[PDB]
Amino acid sequence: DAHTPMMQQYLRLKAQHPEILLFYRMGDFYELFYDDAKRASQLLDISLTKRGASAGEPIPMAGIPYHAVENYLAKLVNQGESVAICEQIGDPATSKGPVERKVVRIVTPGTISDEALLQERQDNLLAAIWQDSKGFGYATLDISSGRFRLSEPADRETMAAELQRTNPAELLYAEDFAEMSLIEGRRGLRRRPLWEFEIDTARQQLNLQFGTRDLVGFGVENAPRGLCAAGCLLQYAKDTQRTTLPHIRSITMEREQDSIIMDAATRRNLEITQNLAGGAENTLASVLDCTVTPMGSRMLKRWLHMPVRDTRVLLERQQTIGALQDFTAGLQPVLRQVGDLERILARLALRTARPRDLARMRHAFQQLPELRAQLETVDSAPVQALREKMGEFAELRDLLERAIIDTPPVLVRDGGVIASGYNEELDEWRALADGATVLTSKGKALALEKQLYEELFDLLLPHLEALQQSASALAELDVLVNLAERAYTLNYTCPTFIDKPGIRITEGRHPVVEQVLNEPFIANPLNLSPQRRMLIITGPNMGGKSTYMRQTALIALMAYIGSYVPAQKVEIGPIDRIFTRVGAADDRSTFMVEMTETANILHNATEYSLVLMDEIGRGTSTYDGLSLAWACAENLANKIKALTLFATHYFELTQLPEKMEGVANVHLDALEHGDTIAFMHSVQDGAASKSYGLAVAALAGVPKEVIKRARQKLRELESIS
Amino acid sequence: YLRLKAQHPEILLFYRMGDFYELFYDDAKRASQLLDISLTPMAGIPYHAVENYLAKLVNQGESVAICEKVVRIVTPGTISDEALLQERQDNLLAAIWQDSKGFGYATLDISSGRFRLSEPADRETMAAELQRTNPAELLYAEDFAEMSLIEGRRGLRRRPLWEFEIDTARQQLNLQFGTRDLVGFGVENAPRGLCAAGCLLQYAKDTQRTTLPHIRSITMEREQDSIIMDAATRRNLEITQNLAGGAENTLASVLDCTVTPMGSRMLKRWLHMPVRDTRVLLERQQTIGALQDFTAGLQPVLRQVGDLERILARLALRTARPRDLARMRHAFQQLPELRAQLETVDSAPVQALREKMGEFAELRDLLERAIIALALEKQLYEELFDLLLPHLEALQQSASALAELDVLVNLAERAYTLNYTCPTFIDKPGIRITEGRHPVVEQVLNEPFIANPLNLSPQRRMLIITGPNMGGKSTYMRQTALIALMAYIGSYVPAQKVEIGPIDRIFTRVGAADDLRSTFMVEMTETANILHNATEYSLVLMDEIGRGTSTYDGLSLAWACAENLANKIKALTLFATHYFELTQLPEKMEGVANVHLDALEHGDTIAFMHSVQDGAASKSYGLAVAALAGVPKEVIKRARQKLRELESIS
Ligand SMILES: Nc1ncnc2c1ncn2[C@@H]1O[C@H](COP(=O)(O)OP(=O)(O)O)[C@@H](O)[C@H]1O
Ligand SMILES: Nc1ncnc2c1ncn2[C@@H]1O[C@H](COP(=O)(O)OP(=O)(O)O)[C@@H](O)[C@H]1O
Repeated sequence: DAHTPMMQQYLRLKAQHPEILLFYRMGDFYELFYDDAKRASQLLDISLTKRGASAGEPIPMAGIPYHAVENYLAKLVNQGESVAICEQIGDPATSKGPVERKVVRIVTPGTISDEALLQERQDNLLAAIWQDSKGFGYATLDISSGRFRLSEPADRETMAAELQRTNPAELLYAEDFAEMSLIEGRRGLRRRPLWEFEIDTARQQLNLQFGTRDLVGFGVENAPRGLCAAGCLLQYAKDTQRTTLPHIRSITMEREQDSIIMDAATRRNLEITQNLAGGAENTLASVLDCTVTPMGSRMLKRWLHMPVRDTRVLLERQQTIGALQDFTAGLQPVLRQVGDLERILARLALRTARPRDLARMRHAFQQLPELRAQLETVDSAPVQALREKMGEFAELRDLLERAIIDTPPVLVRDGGVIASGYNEELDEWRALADGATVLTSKGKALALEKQLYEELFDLLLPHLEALQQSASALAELDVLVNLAERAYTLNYTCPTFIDKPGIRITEGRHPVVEQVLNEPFIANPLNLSPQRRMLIITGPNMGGKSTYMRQTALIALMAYIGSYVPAQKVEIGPIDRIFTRVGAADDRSTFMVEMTETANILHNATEYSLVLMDEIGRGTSTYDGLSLAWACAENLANKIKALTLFATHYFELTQLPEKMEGVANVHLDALEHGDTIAFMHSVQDGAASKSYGLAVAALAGVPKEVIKRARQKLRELESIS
Repeated sequence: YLRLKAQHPEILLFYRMGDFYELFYDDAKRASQLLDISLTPMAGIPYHAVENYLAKLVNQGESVAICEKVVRIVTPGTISDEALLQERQDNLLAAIWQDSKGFGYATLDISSGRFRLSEPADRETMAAELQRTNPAELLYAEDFAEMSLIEGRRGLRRRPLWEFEIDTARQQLNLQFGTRDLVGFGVENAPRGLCAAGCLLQYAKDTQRTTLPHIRSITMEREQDSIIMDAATRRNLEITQNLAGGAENTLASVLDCTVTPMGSRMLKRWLHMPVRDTRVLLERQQTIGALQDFTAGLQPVLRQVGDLERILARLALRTARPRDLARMRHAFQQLPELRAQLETVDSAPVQALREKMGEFAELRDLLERAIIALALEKQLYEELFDLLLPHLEALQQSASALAELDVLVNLAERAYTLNYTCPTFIDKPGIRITEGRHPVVEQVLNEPFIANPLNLSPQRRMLIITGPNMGGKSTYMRQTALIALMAYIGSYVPAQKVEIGPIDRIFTRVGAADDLRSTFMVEMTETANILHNATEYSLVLMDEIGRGTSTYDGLSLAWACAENLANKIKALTLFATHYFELTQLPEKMEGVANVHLDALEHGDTIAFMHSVQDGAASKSYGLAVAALAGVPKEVIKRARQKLRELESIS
C-alpha cells in the first residue's frame, strides 16, 4: 500500500527471483533499485542515483540503455553474475494500471545464446552436479547447439578431470553436496533446492521433453543419478528461457569405455588448446587448426578433448580425408562462406535469431549445391553419406530470398528486412509510407513485418531437425577438409590401427616444435610394444628430453582424433588413458603436488594406459627421490604394465633393464668436437656413460687438478657400484 | 652537417633545425626504429621534449651528440640530468684497455665526482668489475682482444688507439688534479689503469666540452682494502636487484628506509663495496649506537635535506637547476638543528661528522637572497655556481657526511625496530652467529621466522646443508652471507650477537639454473672462477651444487669442489646440497659439519619448523609426504625398502 503501484509490481517480480539481479524496462533504460542499484554501481561502474522519493521512502536507483545492455551482460557473465531480463508485455496506453511486465528470460552464464556474449571458437556449457553415497550424477547441456550429455563419474578424482574438461561457465549443485572443495572456486556457482533432484520428476520431465515414452531409446534409463541432474538442468534451462526447447531433441551417455580418459593434469601439460602460461600460442590446436569456420574449430577442439576409441569411426574419417585431399583447394573457399550455422539454428530454435543470421543461413544454402557438385565427383561411401546428410533446402532458400532482402539490417525493430512483394499487404503498407516521399500505416507495416518475421520461424520450424543434421555434417566436413590440407602441407601420413596396445613411429617429428622452430627439427623414430613398453630417457639439460616424450603422446592423441600424423608412418594400439606427470615448480609443497598426481597414476593406470612421467625422483633428498621413482617405475612395469616414457636425471634408474623386463634406456646426446658442444636433438640407445659435464668442465676450465679430482671420483663411484 | 657527423660518425647526432632536431640517412633509420617516430632519409623530435627521447635512447644505451658546433655529447655514462637517472641507482662511466701484462679499468661517477681506477689481473676479474659497476656506457680500444666481455654491454663505444697512450695520460691526469705527481694519490705505480683514466677524463671532457673541477681526486681500489664479490654472487644475494630483475624482496628493500635517495645509493655502494679496515667499522658502529636514542628526532630533519650529492655534481658541471638549489638551501637550514642534536650526542666520530658538515650559513644567506624570467633565473644559478666553487670541496665533504649520517641513522632505526645488535670484529677469519634471523623473509612473511645460530671457525669452516625443499635449505646460508656482508658495511645485524673474522671475497653459486653457453657450462664457469680466485679469507656459498644432469657426473664435480675448497683454498663454505652422499664428508674430510633444517611430521600435518640442528634426516619429509595423498601402501612400503637399501649400501 505504501509503495506506488509500479514498485508494488516490481517488489513481487523481484520476490520471484530475489537471489539474482533484475533488469526492469522503463522508457529506454533498465532501472535497478535499492541493493541491486548498489551492486550494479560497483560492477557496471554506472552512477548510483536515488529515484525521486514521491512515496517518501529512499529508492537507490541505477539505469543502463537498452541498446547497450549486451555490453553490461558481458561484464556480468565474466564476473559469473546471473541477471533476469523483464519486459513490458502489454501496451502501456491500454493498461490503466502498471503495464503487465513479465520476466522474458534469465541470463545465466550457462544459458547465454547471444553471439555477442560467446567467444566464436569456444563452446559455452551449462551443467549441474548431484552427490549420492554410491557416486555422482553429472549432466551437461550445450544450449548454443542443443547438444545434451550425461555421465556418472565413479569418484572425486574423476569429478575434477570432468570439471576441467567441461570447464562449465556455470555449475548448479545441491545444498547437501559433501565435497565442496571441487565446487568452490568455479565461476557462476549456484546452490539449489533438494526437491529439484527427485528421480521420479526427472523420469517424467525428460520423457515429456523428448516426446519418447521410454528413455530406453537413448540408453539412459539404467543411470538414474545422472538423470536427476538432467531433470534439474532441463527445468533450469526451461525456467531460464521461459520457452520450449525443441532443438534439445536427444540425450547421450558419454561412456568412459568409448573415449580416451585424459586426467585434468595431463591436459594442461599437453597444451592441447591452452598453454601452461594460459596463452593460445604454441598449442597443439594452433598447429593443427587452419579451419575456415568457427564451428569446425569447436568440433575439432571437442574431438581433441574427447578422442574416440571405436576403430570404425576412425577408418571412416581417414578414408574421407584421403579422398578430400585432391579437392581441398576447391573445398576450403566455399566452406568459408557457410557461416556459424550451428549457433544460428539454436537462435532460430529459441526464436532469438536476427536477420543477419538469416542472411548467413540463406548464404549457406547457396553454397550447398556447389558443395554437392564437388562432393559428387569424390568417390567415397562416407563422403556421399555426408553429401546426403547436408540436404538441399532449395525451396527454403527460395522462401528466404523471397522473404528477406540480400543484405538485411541487424535489427527487425526498424524493418526493411523482408524482400518486397513477399506479402502483397506488406507492399500495400510500404506504398503509403513511400507516398509521402501515415504513422499508423508505418506501424501497420512494422507490426506486419514482425508478424511475418515470426511466421519465417514457423515455416522453418518443421525442418529444424534436418537443418541440425545439416550443420552437424558441414562442421564435420570442415574438420576433415582442414586435416587433409594440413596433411598435404605438413607431409602427414595416415596411421594404421592395430589390435594390440603399442605405438610404432618412423621419422617422428613433434608438431608444435617443428612449426615454431626456425632451425630444422631432427626427427626420431620411437617404438612401444608389449615388450618395448618402458623407455628410460636420460641426457643433457636443454637437450629436449621432455619434447621427445611429448611428440609420442600428441601423435597418440592425433591417431585417436582420426587425423594423419607428422611422421612417415605411425602404427597405434588401443589406449584407454593418457597420464602425464611434470614436476617443475611449487604450485601443497611441490613434492606433495607431485605425489598427489603420481598416486592417481599408480591406481588409475591399466595395460591400455600411456604414461609420461617427467623429472620424477625430484625428491629433495637424492636417497628419498631415488626410493620413490625407482619403485614407481617398477610398479608401472610389474603390475600396471602400461606404456611409459620416463624422463629421469637419475643415472641409477638406467640399471632397470638388467633388473626388470620391458625397460629400455634411450638418451638424447649432445656431441662434442674439439671445444664446441652441439645439440643434436636426436635419440640413441642406452646412455652417455661419460656425461657432457666432464667435457663442459674443460670449457671455461676449472683448475686442472679439480677436473682431474672429479675424474678420480667418477671412476671411484662407478667402480664401487 | 656532414663535417659535424664526420667528427663523431660512430654515434647519433641531434642537429638543431627548429624544435625538430633533424636526423638524416642511417641516423633517421635508427631513430625511426627506437623512438618509433615515422621515417620520412629524415626524422625529427621537438627540442622541449628532447629529454623524454634521450631517456628512451639512454635505456637502449644509444649515445647522442647535441649540436646548436656540438654543445655537449649526451652519453649513457655522463647523464647528469635527474630525469635520466633512477633516484636510488648509481650511474657510472668507464673505459677498458688490454696490455699483455693485464687490463687497465677506470671508472668515473660523473654524478658524484668520485673517480676510481683498478688493474684487475685477468679476464674473470674484469667481468666481476664490469657487473659491479654495471656501466651504462663502456669505452674500449680497437685492439681489444677479449670482445666476449665487451659485446652485449649497453652503450658500447670503440675508440682511437692514440687516446690510450701512457705519456698523454700522465700529463692529462696531473693537469686536471693540479698536482705535479700522481704519487699524491698512489696511482703512479699503475700505468695501465692511468691510460684508461686519461681517455675517460678526455671523454668526459669531450662529452661536457668544459673543465671538471668536482673530479678533484683519483683513488686506487686495492683488492686488499675491500671485499671482492664476483659478478655472479651479486645476482644471487639479490643485494639490489633480484634474479627476476625486480627491486622487490631485496636486501636493499628491507635495509632501505633511508630518508634521502643519496643515503640509499651510499648504502648500495657500501653493500657493493664492503670495507675491510676495522677502524672505519668501529667508528660507524659507535656512531650508530649513539644515534639509536635520538633516531626518532633525527629521521624527520634528515628527510628535508634532499639529494645533495647529485645536486653538487650538477652544480659543479654548471648544469644544476633552481629546484636543486631550493633543496641545497633547505639542507643548509636543516644543518644547525642537526648540529644541535649531534652536539648533545657523546661520541668522537659524531662530533667529527658534525664538523665535516660545517655551517655554510653565509651560503644559505646568499641562496635565501638569490632564490625564492627563465633567462634571469638561469643567469642567477650560473652566478651561484661561481660563488660556491671555492667551497665546492667542503660542500662535497658535507654531502659525504650527510649521506653517511642518513645511512647510520637508517641502520639505527632498523636496529631499534628489528632488534639488531652490534657485531664485534675478531682477528681470526671465523663467523659466529647467535639467534640468526634472515632479514628479507622475516619482513615479508606472516608466520614467525624461527631464528637459528651458526658457527664458522678455522675448524668449523665448512657446513653441509641438507633437508626438505621448501625447508629454507637456501635461506639459511643466504642469512649468514647477508649478515657477514652487513657486518662489513659496519651496520648492526638481525641476531642476538655476531662475531666476524676478516673476509677478502664472498663467492656464491645459487642453483636452479635453467637458462641457456649451456646452463651447466654457465654453472661450471662460475665454479671454475671461484676455485681459481678463492683464498683462506674467502666466504663461499655453493647452493644446489652438483646439479649435473647425470647424478653420477654431478656427484664427482661437487664432491671434488668441496674437497678443493677444504684442502687447499681453506675458505669458509655453506654448501646447500640436495645430495645425501655429501653428508659423509665430515668422516672423510676435516672442517666439514652437517647441519639440517627438518620440517616436523606429527599426526597428519607437516610443520615448516625452519629450525637448524646438527646431523641430517635419513627419513626425509618425502616418505611422510608420500603417506599424505597416499600412494598405494605397497608402493610407499617399497620406497622404505629401497631407502633402507640405499643408506645401508653407503
Ligand atoms: N628435435 C629437436 N630439434 C631441434 N631443436 C629442438 C628439438 N627438441 C627440442 N628442441 C629445442 O631445444 C629446446 C629444449 O628445451 P626443453 O625441451 O625444455 O629441454 P629439456 O626438456 O631438456 O629441459 C626447445 O625449446 C627447442 O627450442
Ligand atoms: N622460518 C620460517 N618459517 C616459516 N616459513 C618460512 C621461514 N623461512 C622462510 N619461510 C617461507 O618458506 C619458503 C621456503 O621456500 P624456499 O625459500 O624456496 O625454499 P628453499 O630455500 O629450500 O629453496 C620461503 O620462501 C618463505 O616464504
